[PDB]
Amino acid sequence: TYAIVKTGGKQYKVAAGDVVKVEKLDSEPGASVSLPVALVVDGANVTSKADDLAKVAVTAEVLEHTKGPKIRIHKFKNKTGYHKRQGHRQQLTVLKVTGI
Amino acid sequence: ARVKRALNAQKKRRTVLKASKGYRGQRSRLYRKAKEQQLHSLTYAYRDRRARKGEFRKLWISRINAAARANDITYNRLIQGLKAAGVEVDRKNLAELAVSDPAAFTALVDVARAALPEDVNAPS
Amino acid sequence: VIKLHDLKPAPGEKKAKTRVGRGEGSKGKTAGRGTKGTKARKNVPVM
Amino acid sequence: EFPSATAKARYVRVSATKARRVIDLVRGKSVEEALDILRWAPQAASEPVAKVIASAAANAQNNEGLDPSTLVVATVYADEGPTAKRIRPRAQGRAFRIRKRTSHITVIVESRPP
Amino acid sequence: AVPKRRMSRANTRSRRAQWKAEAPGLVTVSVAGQQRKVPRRLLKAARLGLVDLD
RNA sequence: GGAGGGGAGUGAAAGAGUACCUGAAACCGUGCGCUUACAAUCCGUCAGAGCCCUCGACGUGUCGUGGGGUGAUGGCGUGCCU
Repeated sequence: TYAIVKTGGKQYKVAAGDVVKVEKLDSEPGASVSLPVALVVDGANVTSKADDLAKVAVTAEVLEHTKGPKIRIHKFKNKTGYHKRQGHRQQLTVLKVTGI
Repeated sequence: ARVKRALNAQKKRRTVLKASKGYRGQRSRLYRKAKEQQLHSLTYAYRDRRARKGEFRKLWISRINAAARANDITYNRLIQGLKAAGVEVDRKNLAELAVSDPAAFTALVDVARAALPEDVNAPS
Repeated sequence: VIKLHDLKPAPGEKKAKTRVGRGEGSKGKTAGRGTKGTKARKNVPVM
Repeated sequence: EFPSATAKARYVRVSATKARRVIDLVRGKSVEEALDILRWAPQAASEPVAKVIASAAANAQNNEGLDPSTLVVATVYADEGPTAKRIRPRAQGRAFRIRKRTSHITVIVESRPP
Repeated sequence: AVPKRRMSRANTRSRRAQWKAEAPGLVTVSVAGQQRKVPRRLLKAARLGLVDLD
């Protein structure tokens, strides 16, 4: 069995035990969070009705807070002399799914 | 006090040359050509980061269309039926279901067919 | 006990000097003179 | 690893590329066949290379006490030495530059089982 | 005519690789007892002792 | 033949040998790993099969909140300065 969980404006296909990187959540490492579900596929029958989805939720534990890859931005335009250096490291949380 | 320009220039030269490893020809050896190629490469990376979402969405749409046509339904009618049925699964997980779990995609196709109106061309 | 290293100027009493012609970041390739012309080279008399 | 001995000829008054042309003929060959090849090679750069190879073989046989019958030319290459600048006067008063290049030749022979 | 552009490393090396020397073929010979290698072009000369062999 | 070098020594160090403190870049080699002879390439960037290396866990090879090198192939892409 597995389910599609919505978090941070995106959806991820997860089952029990999967580790998935997720947009930053205000939770301390080692805590537990409950997230909505966009679809449940248990064996063969597929749960897709809105109220059935509302009746279910996915519980996962926060592993650690991490950072994404370093992204270098150097905007540039020729015959202009315009440069603009900039960096960015997106913050992330690592979630281990406990059950559905 | 007289100041020599060695260290200050060597710093940025080292960074630029290290960032240009793997390039072909003068673009990996000489600082000026490597700097030009760095400008071009970072501009290309910035543009491709924006375009990658559209590229992946196009690929997912292609896979979903292929899988739906394998179930005797067009992509647009399937999307309209899914929207009517209220299922909110996006195209990424739809393509994942199509590739990995054909039975789930068939069930979703069935519910989309159920949700569609009787006459799609009616002015309703 | 105020020592020689505890002496600092008043807030905002020192200002950093602006050095022109030091790259496009602050004032580069023109030093605030625009394109060519009489003013781009020497000066224009007041009278 | 195999036992080995090396010899070096520095500031050999031949250009590096011309020495490499000869050297590329004796890579991986045994000492005796390389010596014969250089002896019958129709190039003037073969004499210094043959001298280096013979010196390396003698160093291996004498100082390390290795059997010359098992010697093999394992590593050999020619680098660039200091070059001196000359002037060749030309037509209409112009002067051109002439480079008198040298080279260093390095040879490493080693004992390999038959 | 003068070259309009500087030749890249790849083209220069690829054309430079064709300037090479071929290894002459050697056959053995028996002179004064000891065996040694001599090109087949000089076989008869070596047998008559007309070639200085170090 | 010399030049030069290999042992042996002096030296704390010869990666201090009167071409000698430190020894960068351009430029020229040697060895290894990947790739390249049906292919129209501002030479990169985004996806990316395969091969090699490496860090953990469990067995005997197979994954992972992994990291690296090279990259067949597809999309995009008209060098810098005045």
